[PDB]
Amino acid sequence: QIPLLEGETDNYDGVTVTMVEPMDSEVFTESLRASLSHWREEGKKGIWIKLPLGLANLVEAAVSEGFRYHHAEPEYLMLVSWISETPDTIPANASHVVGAGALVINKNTKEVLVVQERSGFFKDKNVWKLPTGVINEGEDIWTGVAREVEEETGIIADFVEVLAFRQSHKAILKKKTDMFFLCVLSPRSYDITEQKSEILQAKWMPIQEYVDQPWNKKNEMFKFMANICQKKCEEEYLGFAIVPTTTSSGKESFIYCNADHA
Amino acid sequence: QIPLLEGETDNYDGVTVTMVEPMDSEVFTESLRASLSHWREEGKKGIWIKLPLGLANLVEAAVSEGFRYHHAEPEYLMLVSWISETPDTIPANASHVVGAGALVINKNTKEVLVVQERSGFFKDKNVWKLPTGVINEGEDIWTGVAREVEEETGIIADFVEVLAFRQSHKAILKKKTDMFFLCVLSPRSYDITEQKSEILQAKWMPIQEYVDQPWNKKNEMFKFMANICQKKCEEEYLGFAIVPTTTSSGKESFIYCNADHA
Repeated sequence: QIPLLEGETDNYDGVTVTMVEPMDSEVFTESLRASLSHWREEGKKGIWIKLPLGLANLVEAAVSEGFRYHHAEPEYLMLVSWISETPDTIPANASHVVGAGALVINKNTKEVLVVQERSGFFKDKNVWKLPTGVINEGEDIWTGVAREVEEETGIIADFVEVLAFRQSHKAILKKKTDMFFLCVLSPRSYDITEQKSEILQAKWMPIQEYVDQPWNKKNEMFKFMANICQKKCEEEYLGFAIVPTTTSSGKESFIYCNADHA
Repeated sequence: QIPLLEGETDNYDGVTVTMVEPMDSEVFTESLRASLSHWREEGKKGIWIKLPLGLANLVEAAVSEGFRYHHAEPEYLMLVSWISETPDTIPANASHVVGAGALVINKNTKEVLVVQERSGFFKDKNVWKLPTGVINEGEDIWTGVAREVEEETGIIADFVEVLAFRQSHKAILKKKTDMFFLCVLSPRSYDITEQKSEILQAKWMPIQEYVDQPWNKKNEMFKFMANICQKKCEEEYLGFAIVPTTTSSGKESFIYCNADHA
């Protein structure tokens, strides 16, 4: 029978304890040690403790159990501890924009879905490209990429595998790096909804014709990427698939891996 | 023989044109159209044009060539256009913290390099973990992960391949997602520099012993990850390697892929 601190759980398996009533520090440390063992066995991750100024007598006890400072305001101090064996990343600032490209293949015709800007710089330059877009915060690569395809073409497509990825630095004035994943998706239909948005036009294009676009032969990187696409169309390329696994809290985590092995 | 606008090139194949002297708009658009074709063939990416208030007569001409607004101050407006066929990501905010874990294998002994906190929460809980750390802005996954290993243990290790990755949301209060790459690295020596930092202790550990840690058997995700590590120690797991390729500007871009195919 254990003295558990009352805490509010969040959607990310964190617990936030808001202290209110005075408490003796050694009663606090007994309760906190037992609460931490309980939370760890329930697979909690971030543990947050809000201590008002009037409860400054508890700050040392929290720090002794492994809490560090997170922030403070005149009336309270917020402490945090990472109690999961996964990486502790609390202090890190976001460094990357994450994007994905979609190889959508009609397996009957070996044609791939492509788009072309109706403006600005790339009209009317006849550049036909794989659908691409950025992954929003709280979104998976696998759902995010499918969303992009249907927002552009109306086609619903299921994520199959990641074929390749790469980092790049896009431009001066944004000190952040872009990460791009080339994904293969399987379409549920083939009928493109004409003019889904004003920005883009879409069609099916034979894989060889996608590869042979002069823009796509311009440098080694484009040719390399396009060649990975063609080899996948030829069923000669094994990428990384998703495998759902259960975390200590019961939630599902998708692992991208060589699914065959693993 | 072409009328090229004077621009300052940056380390990311962008060009920043700072307009100063008055210019007629149709002379500007002729010069800008030719400059853009030149820049595109030289593999430039972001094109920036700074137009002072006094040169407001050029704003329309720039917009007609595909520029969009970036920012403005009372005395000038900055416009931008993306002229590379790679994804245009200028407006996107950084959404991800990127981290990596290091599987460092002694191939003579099938032992892996592991670390344990000397504080706070995880002393003295006997959790032995693969070295991990975050990838800084402007850093590759492959160099970033190696840096972490030597900062922790003193061992210099060469990046070999990515075995798996996954996204997760770490905690409330940071609306950003963590991306984690499990990487295998090849050590250049085996002598650990005792107490490289105060935070961690490091040793070599047999792969079976790493896998059998009770914490590592706690849930399906940990077991799954640990099993990918063991299969790589058994030479039964093919991950993604790096292949350097040349971009249109002559710089090297590392593609993570199934290197065998591709």
